Amino acid sequence: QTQQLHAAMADTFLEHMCRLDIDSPPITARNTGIICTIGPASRSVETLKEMIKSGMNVARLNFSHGTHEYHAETIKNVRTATESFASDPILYRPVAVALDTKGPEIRTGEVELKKGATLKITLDNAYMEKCDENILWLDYKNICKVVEVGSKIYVDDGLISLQVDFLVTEVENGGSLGSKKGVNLPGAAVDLPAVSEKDIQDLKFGVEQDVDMVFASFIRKASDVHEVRKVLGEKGKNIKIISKIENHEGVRRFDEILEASDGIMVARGDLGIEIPAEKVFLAQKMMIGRCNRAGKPVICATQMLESMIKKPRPTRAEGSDVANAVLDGADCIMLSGETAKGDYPLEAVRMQHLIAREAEAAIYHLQLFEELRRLAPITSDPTEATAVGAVEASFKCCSGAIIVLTKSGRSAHQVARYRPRAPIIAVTRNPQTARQAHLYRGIFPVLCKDPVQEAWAEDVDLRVNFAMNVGKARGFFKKGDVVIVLTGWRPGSGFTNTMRVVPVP
Amino acid sequence: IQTQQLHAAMADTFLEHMCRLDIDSPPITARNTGIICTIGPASRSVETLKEMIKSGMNVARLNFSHGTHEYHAETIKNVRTATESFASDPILYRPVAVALDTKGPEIRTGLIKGSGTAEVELKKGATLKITLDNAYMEKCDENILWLDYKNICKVVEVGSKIYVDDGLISLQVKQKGADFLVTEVENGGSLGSKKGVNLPGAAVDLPAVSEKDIQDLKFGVEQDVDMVFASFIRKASDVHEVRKVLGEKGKNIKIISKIENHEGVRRFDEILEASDGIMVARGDLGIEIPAEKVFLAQKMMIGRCNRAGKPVICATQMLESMIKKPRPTRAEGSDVANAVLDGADCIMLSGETAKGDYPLEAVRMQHLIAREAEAAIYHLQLFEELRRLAPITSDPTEATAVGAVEASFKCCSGAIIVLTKSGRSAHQVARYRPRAPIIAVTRNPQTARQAHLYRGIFPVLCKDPVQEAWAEDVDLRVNFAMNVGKARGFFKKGDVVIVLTGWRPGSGFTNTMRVVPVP
Amino acid sequence: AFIQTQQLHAAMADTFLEHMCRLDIDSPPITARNTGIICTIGPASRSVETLKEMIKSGMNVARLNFSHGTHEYHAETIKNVRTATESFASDPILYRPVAVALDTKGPEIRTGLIKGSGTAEVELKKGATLKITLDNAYMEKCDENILWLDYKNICKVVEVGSKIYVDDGLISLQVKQKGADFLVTEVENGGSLGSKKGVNLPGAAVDLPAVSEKDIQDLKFGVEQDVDMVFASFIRKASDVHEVRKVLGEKGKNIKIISKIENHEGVRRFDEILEASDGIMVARGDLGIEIPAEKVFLAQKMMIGRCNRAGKPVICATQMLESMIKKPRPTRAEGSDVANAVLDGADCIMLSGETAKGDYPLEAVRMQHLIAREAEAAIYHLQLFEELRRLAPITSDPTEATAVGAVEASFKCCSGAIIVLTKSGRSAHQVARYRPRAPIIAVTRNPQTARQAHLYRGIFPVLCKDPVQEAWAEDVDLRVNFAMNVGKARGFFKKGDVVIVLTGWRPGSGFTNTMRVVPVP
Amino acid sequence: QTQQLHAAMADTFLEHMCRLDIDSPPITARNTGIICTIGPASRSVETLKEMIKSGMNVARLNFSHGTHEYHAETIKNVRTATESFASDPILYRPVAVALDTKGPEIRTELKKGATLKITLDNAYMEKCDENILWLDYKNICKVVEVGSKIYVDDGLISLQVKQKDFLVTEVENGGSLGSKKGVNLPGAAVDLPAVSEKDIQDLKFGVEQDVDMVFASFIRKASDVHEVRKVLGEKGKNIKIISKIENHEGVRRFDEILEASDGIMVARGDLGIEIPAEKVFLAQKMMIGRCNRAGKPVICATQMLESMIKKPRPTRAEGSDVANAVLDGADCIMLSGETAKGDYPLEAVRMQHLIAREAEAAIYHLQLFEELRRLAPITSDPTEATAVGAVEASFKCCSGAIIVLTKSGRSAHQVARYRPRAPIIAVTRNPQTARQAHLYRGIFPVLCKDPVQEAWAEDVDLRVNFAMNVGKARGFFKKGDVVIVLTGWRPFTNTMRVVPVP
Ligand SMILES: [Mg+2]
Repeated sequence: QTQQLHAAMADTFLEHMCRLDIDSPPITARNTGIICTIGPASRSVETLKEMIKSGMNVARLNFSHGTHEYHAETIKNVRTATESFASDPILYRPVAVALDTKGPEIRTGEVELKKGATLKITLDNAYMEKCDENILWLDYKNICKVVEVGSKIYVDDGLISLQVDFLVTEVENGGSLGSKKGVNLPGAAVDLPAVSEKDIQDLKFGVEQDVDMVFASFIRKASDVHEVRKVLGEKGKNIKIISKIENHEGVRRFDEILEASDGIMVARGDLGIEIPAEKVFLAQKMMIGRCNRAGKPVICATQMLESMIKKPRPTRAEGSDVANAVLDGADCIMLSGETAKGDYPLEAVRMQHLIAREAEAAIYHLQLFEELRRLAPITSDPTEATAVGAVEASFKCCSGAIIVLTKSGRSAHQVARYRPRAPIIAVTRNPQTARQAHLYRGIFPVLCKDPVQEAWAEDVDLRVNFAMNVGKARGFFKKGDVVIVLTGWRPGSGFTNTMRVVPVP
Repeated sequence: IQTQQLHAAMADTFLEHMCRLDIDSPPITARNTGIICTIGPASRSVETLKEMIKSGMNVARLNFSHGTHEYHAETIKNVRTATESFASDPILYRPVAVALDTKGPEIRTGLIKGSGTAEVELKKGATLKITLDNAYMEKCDENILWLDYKNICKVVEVGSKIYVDDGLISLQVKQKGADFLVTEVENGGSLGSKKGVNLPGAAVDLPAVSEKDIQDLKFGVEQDVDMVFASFIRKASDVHEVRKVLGEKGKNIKIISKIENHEGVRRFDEILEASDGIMVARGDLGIEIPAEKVFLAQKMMIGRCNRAGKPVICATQMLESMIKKPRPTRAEGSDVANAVLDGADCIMLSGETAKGDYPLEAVRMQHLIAREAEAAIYHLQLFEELRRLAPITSDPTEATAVGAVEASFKCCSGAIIVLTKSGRSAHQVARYRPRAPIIAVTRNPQTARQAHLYRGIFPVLCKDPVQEAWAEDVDLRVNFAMNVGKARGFFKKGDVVIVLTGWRPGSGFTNTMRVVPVP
Repeated sequence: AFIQTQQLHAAMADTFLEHMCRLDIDSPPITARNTGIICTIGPASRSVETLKEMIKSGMNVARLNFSHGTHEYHAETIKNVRTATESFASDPILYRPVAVALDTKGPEIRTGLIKGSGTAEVELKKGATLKITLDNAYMEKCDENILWLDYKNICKVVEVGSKIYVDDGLISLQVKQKGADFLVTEVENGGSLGSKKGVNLPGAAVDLPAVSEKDIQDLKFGVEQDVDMVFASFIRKASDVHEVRKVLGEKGKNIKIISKIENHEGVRRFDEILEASDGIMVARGDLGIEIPAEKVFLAQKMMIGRCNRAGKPVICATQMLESMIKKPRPTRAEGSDVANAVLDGADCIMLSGETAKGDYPLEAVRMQHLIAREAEAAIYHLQLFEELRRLAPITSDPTEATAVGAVEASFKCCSGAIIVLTKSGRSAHQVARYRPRAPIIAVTRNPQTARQAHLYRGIFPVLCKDPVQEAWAEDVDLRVNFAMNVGKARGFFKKGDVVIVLTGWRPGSGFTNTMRVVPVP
Repeated sequence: QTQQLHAAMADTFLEHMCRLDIDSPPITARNTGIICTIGPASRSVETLKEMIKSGMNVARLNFSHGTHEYHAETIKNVRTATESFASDPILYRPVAVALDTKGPEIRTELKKGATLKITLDNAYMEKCDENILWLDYKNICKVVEVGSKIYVDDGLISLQVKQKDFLVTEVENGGSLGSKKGVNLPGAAVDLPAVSEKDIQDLKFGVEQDVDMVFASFIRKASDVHEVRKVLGEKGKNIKIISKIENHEGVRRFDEILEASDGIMVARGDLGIEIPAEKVFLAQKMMIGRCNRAGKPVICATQMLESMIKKPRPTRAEGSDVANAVLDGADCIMLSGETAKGDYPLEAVRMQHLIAREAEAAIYHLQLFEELRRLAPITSDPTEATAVGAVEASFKCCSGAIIVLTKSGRSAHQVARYRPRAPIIAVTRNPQTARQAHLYRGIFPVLCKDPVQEAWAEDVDLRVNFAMNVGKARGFFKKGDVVIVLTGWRPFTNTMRVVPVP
């Protein structure tokens, strides 16, 4: 009757769908990470404390606008709000900090432009500030090499459409053309740098500010990721790089970007400008599918609950979109304007928590785990065999949680790629590991502050008891319930090889 | 192959099918999911209705929550004018259905300060006076508000939530009276005129078919509507009531039950058994039950209708932002695609086409997304699952239908041509969800109109007289469908198509399947 | 109570493990028996009297073994098979076409006569010495000390330590001294040594030709005697199949070549052999001496699977009911082997000594008919059809789409039959490839088509004797009505039942595109 | 390349068959138990030693013939040959002893069409003539109706009841009718006692002689199993009861029998006489499937290599039968007259070892494990969750073994139920647990003879390193290979460790 368990048992996907019950309450735990873009409507400490209580797991800093002093104050407020709950480690919720780069752009130098008018695209810098309905200037000097006869040029976020030292185009879709407008070249392999000079400064600032992850704009190839990783350097070697896929090139060359990256962001907003909007769902389902196949985190972003910027309730499409991103297999869901500038940021966070939790119970785990189990490679890695063994055992006994002791998070990540129904309580002493764990579906990172015991067995048993107390206090399970515990054979990362099926004391 | 997501189609698992979805894999011309457009001030001119049909409109929905019989009668006349302007060519004529959506048991507010456009911005925490006095029915303000539910105080109690204007305004009950309610504005906002009111935790004792619904159903029978979308169906006896109201003269009108509340979801199975189809009416359903649970109700209803072989329509706020913007949000593109993937036979446009600034853009967008989503369907597991529902039937027409769908997959058929009197033979094929479009040739124009309720059916209306030799009449109808597929870009000469015919005239005799090349 | 019959409860199971759990001894099978029975004809079954009873008991193909006997001997056998077959031609409703198959001798190694006699036997004891000679003065003078064989290149292919197997590999010898014209051996396993016994050299690389001059004359004799098929012995490569195909020539181009996989090389080069051949025989007798006996079931499942995947006939052969040579009832292992061969996917099952020289040849044919009928209902068609469907999911051939639609329609209505009008047999073979549960009643006017239909599982061929009717719709209806009367009288279905009918849109072969779901009149 | 691993990775059963390769060698481990009926041809200590070397796991004693003194001397010789190898626990193979009871029996020229009269009056008890037939089953007319079939002497003669303290039959299939022959009543609910008078003494003797299991003959209902269980009593509470299904009623009431029993024997001999021989495979596949579903031992028996009683090589049907029983899911395969009275007993055992080892590699483990898990209930048992988690991990790392420390055998049986490809090395200090482990597919029982170390961690590591030494010595694995180890964690098997073999 609870957690969609009747639909969980179904032999077919059709019968699974038929049994979905609105009167089958979900469990307490919400596995999907919620990333909130911080802005005017949420950057105070008082609002941030409420965002954390509502469900925020990651604070996203949009570096498209704002100064370094502005972003440092936002980060400072995020940490003050986060540490206001640090007195109780049993209830403490780690909150990660993410840096979203601006990236390279193509800008124009108000007229009207009509369907059928002739428009010449010039590169000569004399008409840099003399743009009109006959001549238009752009700052991307390599455009004629990347463009061809028939190619389309989009101006002002796809509001204007054109068709090809200079270019001769015909206006397909018109509108009011203003100044310093963004340009997009659908299907073109653009040679803009992986990181602009501003991106270099912003990435170095993120290292100084101790950020957990970087959402790298306009990633088109593996070498773009490699450039970001070099700018982060030794000091930022542990910062996760999430590559944003925003154009045809990034979609077509997805597999090399995924291998080079720590994770992926389906940047639907920019992707929907470059590619036909009716195709974005294909790119979303393809990338979520491949990231789940590779065990790499995937973020679904843009306009998930857009109407909540002005309204306290989302539309029916918006509720459906959050649910379907979770059903697809997205590790995280994102709020942009909804939390940055909207009138109901707290309501937006709470809505994402409610939909995500409902959706996680409606996942067809029976076929999901069979397929992941089948497509899993046969290897000699003991941690990989332990992790699959733990997820298999967690389904057999319907455990309250899978408790994992982890230093770097890898052990908890290896369990998360198998998509257990049971929450993964990852106990760590590393605060960055705790913050970064939010990028992986199903991980509840708990930061142990107790000092290291001299008897290693006692230190392990201490951390297992901490996970039991966290699970009991947070309503995940109670005394007598069955849980799975993962530990290793010696201290240090890389030794997780032990699985126990144990009752809660 | 690099088209229609045929590489994804070949996957052995659902995970690999998702991994293979390709943005560079173009779909076939045909679009299977029906598009229902609510007709209104923005789209009721003949000029706009012609462009609506060219953009994709299959069904014209007339919402009886607003407007008089004269207004709706003119809209229906304009729909028929737009539709018949293409009748000079039977090879390119697209049948258009007319749907009457009932008002149902609605609770509504009055007019703000005498005008239907004036708005009073309510604030959070402010006290409000709900009145049942006909004097304040047109002088509604930020302090006093009139509604038309008279039995409100007996069904509602202190502490209950009262929702106003698509649930966007919340009012908690503090005090009650004979002709009044004292509430606290939990969620404030601009309160306009003639807005809907909801009471989710209430035993609303309103009638199944109200005096206005009786009048509207009668007007629908005189106007020859194809289908009724019955608002707020709570149980099977509500469906039977609408069926008895329509009587003999409305016996052929299809009844689509709208599921908009908890009781409807709970008693779904009996409602489905009595109805001709279902509408997941997400608008009210999202206020009546927690909004985070609407997707569960949606998928449960689409799954159960697909299992029972009955049409299901996904409705409300699919492309809502397109009322003001020419492009939808990413959530809106996703919702439409996901409804098609779930298995919805039809998708609906409400304010987007009835009152918005971009009605044709919304229709075209719904067409573009549906066709992309249809190719993305994992037909391999879907057909495998539908075949196992009733693995052994004694019906020879059912055996013929599944054999034709099996053959259509085998030869990646351009179409399944079906000769049908009542629509049944085409409906029987549509229940198996073939990738190939179904060209249903009929001489019954009501059948051609109603066919749009079933996913994949392209009704074509043969106008030629009945030939004396029945074999020549069959070959005349089959040749007309070949002409339709060619002119509409579904297939070309040489292509392989499936043909379903009977052994004698009349319904229920479809037993012949032929794999024939296009002449 | 329909589900209580033909294992339909087990058929409806969502898992193979649940399908096994639902297998019911009280669920009676249909009258139809899809797997073809091939009987080797010999002294116990050579008479017209016993051959009529073979046909009544279930024999579909008469196999003539060319390892023994002259052309004169095999001409009389073919005559008696055609006599017993045509003794039922008077009533076409009950006539059952019987095919004739010629099994070549091939590169075989045989011993000579024991003491000048064909029936004489001697006792070989364990550890004793046995000299193998190539000297023709001992050809009809073999005994416990000296054994002669016809393979003149034996000393060059074997060495000290080599194992030589005699008489179905029951007698084993180990080479202790290799001589200039002889081999001194030690009897590893002894027993009764008879005359003209087969010899196997598993280690050795025997250089005998694939198509010897005897095989060229035997194949040419088969063309003259209008045989339906050839069982080509010891096929090791595609070029061997092409040699048999060349000897048969244009005059015997419609005769089917079934390649017998009997050694390691045949198994290794299996894929090229299968593409070049019309069918495969899993010749377990020689294969289980050439390769370790415990690996034979691996080759059997591999070959049946690949033939089902390729849409080509596959026969399972040798020792299926071996104890029935001396006993009226089989062992439990024999009952299990016949059932598991049908469960694996073999189109045909075979009988060697059980019908060629045994004391109960009719009881052996009847037992194969009873077990195959039970194993056929027990097939898990749900997963089988799904896997077969996924092999070539997109085709341009309209008849391939028609065939698959007819099989899908036959499962939906659990039809009593799939009636197929066919000239060449292609349309019936296309249906049989999808493995329906329903028996395929193939109506044809071609007698060779009718006999060759037995190579494919489920095809019940009926020979139409009526002349071609003037109106083509009237000719189709006459042949459909003939199948209706065949099924009715044979117990496959009754009036009111639903059957699937496959016909063409125009006269001639290659136009089967019409499927009708009709009730039995 | 080895172990049919190309075929193992196939997406479909059809692709899996296509990939079976005769050149793909199996691992040295052979998972299926081999039960050998010991008789005049195999009861000498020296022959028994060779039978153990050839692969015998269980010595079966057919109590249908032979005195208690004869059978106890066979048991003495089996233990003598078994214990000759005890001086090396790394190579020592435990050997179980089974007692097969005789069971309740019905005892007595004909022509097809003749009128034969069955009489119940003891007047014709000594007059065994071909005109009237006497049976010693007094309730014969109450269990057979008009139209029923009566089989005489292993189903050589069949009769049909036409009239009904007497029966007027018509001989359906005739033959030569002798005296003191066996009688079988197809499809009848015979009310013969669950255990006859000799069976009780035989079962008592079994307990006296410390037998590991009993194959209870002619089990028709659950109460029959309960009757055997009562006779064995408190002294025989650990002896496993394997019910032999030999007739229609046993096949029909199989679910109630399996639940009451410790395991099942598919006694194809008698079953083939009671039901049509062409249906015996349906009953075998049903019983193996239900036993696999229930996690209870199933033994396939009778005529598996029958020709090997006189010949050194088996027929193709026999080689096929053994492989197909292993592929179906039989935990054990049996040899009757092939090892008890045949001329090639060692060759019969060696052939079963070779066929089974090839057939275990040919198992389509991918779909098997998926279906066992789908059909498995969501229990809160921690040992079941650990067992299933160990089997999943063993497939993921293709481990050389699942090492299980067990006292009673339960935790090794729980792993066996999920049919891992890897051998299950069960380390025990209980000699009866070591012997009985042979009933469960994939368990190689190793009897640790070392004293219990005072430090618990050192005791667990002695038992684990013993399994490591056993594995290397037997060829199951080498240094560096990954193994799965199941232990208790604290001084209730609930811990799984993935470790390289040292
Ligand atoms: Mg509504």
